[PDB]
Amino acid sequence: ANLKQLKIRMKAIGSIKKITKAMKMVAASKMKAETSRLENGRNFAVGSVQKMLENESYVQKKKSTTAPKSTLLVPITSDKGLCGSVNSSIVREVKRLALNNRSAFGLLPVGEKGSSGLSRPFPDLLKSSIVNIQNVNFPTAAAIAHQVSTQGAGYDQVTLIYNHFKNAISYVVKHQELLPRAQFLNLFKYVTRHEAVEPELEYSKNYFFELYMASSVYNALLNSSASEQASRMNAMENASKNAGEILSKLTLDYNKARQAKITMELIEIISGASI
Amino acid sequence: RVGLTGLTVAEYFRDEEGKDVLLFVDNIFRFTQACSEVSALLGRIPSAVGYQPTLATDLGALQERITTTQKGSITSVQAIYVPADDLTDPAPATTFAHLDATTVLNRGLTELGIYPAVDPLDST
Amino acid sequence: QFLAPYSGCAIGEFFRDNGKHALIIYDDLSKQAVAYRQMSLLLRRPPGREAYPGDVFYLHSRLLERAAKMNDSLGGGSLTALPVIETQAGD
Amino acid sequence: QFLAPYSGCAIGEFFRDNGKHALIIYDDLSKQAVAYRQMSLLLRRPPGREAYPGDVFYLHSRLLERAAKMNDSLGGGSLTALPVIETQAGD
Repeated sequence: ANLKQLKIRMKAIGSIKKITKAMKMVAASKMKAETSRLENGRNFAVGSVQKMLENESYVQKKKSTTAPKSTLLVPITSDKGLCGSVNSSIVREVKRLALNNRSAFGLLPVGEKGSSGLSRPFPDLLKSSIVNIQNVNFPTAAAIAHQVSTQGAGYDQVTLIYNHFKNAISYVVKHQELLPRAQFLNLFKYVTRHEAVEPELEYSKNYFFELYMASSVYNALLNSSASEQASRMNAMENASKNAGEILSKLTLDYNKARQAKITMELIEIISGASI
Repeated sequence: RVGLTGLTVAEYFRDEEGKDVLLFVDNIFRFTQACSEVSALLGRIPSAVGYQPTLATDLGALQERITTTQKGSITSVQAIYVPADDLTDPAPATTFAHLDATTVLNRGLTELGIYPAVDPLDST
Repeated sequence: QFLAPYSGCAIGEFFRDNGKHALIIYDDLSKQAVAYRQMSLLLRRPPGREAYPGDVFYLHSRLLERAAKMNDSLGGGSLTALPVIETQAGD
Repeated sequence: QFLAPYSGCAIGEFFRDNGKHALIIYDDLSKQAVAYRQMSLLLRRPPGREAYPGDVFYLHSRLLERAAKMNDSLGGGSLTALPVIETQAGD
């Protein structure tokens, strides 16, 4: 069946499996660094502001306990494609929670795929996004926390959607809920159990707000970045697996076509030699 | 017919001596190939991929004369060469139909210092 | 090899025509096609696709077509067939 | 089927040699080769590759080569050919 065409398509699958197999190696190499970076940066000042605020008894007595009617969603996704199904899951969950009720979420995306995938379903809702992050570090994550602070004044709540890197092969989507600056300052000024006199409360309230916001942001990026390489490695493994299976199947058909070719040509030679 | 020559020498010990014989035969591909060459020269129309129409008969004779009898037995350890790496080729295909066991020799094991060439997994 | 299948089938029709039941089993029939292909090629016949004769279909059909279930008036006998085929690469 | 293409081509040469313009449309030529192959095979001629005769190339070439744009000295006529070919699987 036109052996020349089959042998070409078999060559293409071989290259795909090759490059697919190579990207898997890089996926594991980068996952190693992310895991090393995550383990070193994880649980950094996480829950600290939450713990002390809970330790503040007088604050809880006067804590304004209401349900935020309008919140801000900041999903975290990878910018490079062919990273796995983690991006599809994040854009899927936010799509469900957003498609249900519209005009109640700002939906500031993070990552090319996260923003691109949510551009068409939610036009006029997402206005800006962050992409092309050179590296993950606290100074950068703080700049991201500031941008969310500027856009969080309009909404009564802020939450981040990202993948949680619980295992090298298991990444579960996890979402944190963070209150805006306005609610935090009004809530923080009631702090009385923990003295703040070295810097005055008017300054400490704003400074500790950044720590409360950047810590969650910085932690989420690591979990998502680690899940990216983890999900990418698995994707290349499954992709390379499928590439090999198909390549082997075509090899059988190529041999079958080879036998038919010899049979066809051989009968022609015998037909001419008969007469 | 050189393959049958060794078989005849073995059949002597099988029947007369009544003792077990071990018949080593070079890769059967050249055996089946010679049968195809002689067939073409004699003027017989070749098979699908050039083999002789008497492949089953020519090969069945050798594969059947090698068995266990009441007087003795002739165990044949013959190599198998797959032309063009095509397992569906008539020569290896018809041969596998008769083979009871297969001894696959692996090159990797030799490098590690282990020098039984037989592969434990590939062998069946 | 070409005649053995038909010889056994005739033995089964005996029980079929006498109201009895018979189950004839045919080993791999690819051996028959090779055997019939041998005779065909040796007869200088024109080979078709895969070097098999054009009448290879009628070869197997005429055999399996004789295995059926006779009515009750003729005896009610039957003749079950279990033809076998060997696939090289499972295609 | 073997002469119909050349037959219609002759009708076109009339307009061609008379300074006129004619458009001839040959339907599937593979069917002509089958008829020309059949006509040649039945004559007990040695077949070529794919069972077609050796001069099958000369068949279509002789037919299509007639279509041309005559010079003004002969009237300036022209014959345009639009042969059709049917492919099995786009090969």
